[PDB]
Amino acid sequence: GYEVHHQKLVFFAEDVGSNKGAIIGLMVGGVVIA
Amino acid sequence: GYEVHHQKLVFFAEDVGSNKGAIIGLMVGGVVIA
Amino acid sequence: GYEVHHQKLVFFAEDVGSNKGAIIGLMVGGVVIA
Amino acid sequence: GYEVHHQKLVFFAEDVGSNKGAIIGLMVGGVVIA
Amino acid sequence: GYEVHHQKLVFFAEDVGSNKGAIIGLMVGGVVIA
Amino acid sequence: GYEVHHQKLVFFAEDVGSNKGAIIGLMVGGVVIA
Repeated sequence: GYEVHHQKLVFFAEDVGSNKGAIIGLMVGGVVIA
Repeated sequence: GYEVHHQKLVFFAEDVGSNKGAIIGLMVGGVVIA
Repeated sequence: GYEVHHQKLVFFAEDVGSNKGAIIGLMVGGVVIA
Repeated sequence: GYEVHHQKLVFFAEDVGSNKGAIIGLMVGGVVIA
Repeated sequence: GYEVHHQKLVFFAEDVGSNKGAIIGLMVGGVVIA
Repeated sequence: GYEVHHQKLVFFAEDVGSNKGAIIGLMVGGVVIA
């Protein structure tokens, strides 16, 4: 008998403002210029 | 007997404002210019 | 009998402001220029 | 002056045979039973 | 002047055979039973 | 003047056979039972 619950995963937990660049949460491969 | 529940995954948990760039949550391959 | 719960994983727990570069949370492979 | 080219991303580069389960390349959310 | 090229990212570079379980390349969130 | 090229990232470079469990390459969050 097992029980897994209430795990929680966040990437940004605060409002982003006035961005002008490249804000990515998860990136597999690929290039970013900024 | 198993039981998995109430897992939770967020990428942005705060309102975004005045953006001018590239805000991506998950990106597989691909280029980004900003 | 096991019980795993309430684990929590954050990448940014504070609002980002006035960004102009490359803010990435998790990056597998891939290049970044900034 | 920038130049990005010839990036390449593969998920399975070899022929699959005699499958009987769940072969997924990329999965966001969602459950899999097999 | 920059130049990024010929990056390469693979997940499985060998043919899979006689599978009976759950073969996933990339999985964000979500449960897997096997 | 910069030059980045020919980077290479593999997860499985050998054919998988007779699997019966959960073979994942990259997993963000989420549970696995096997």
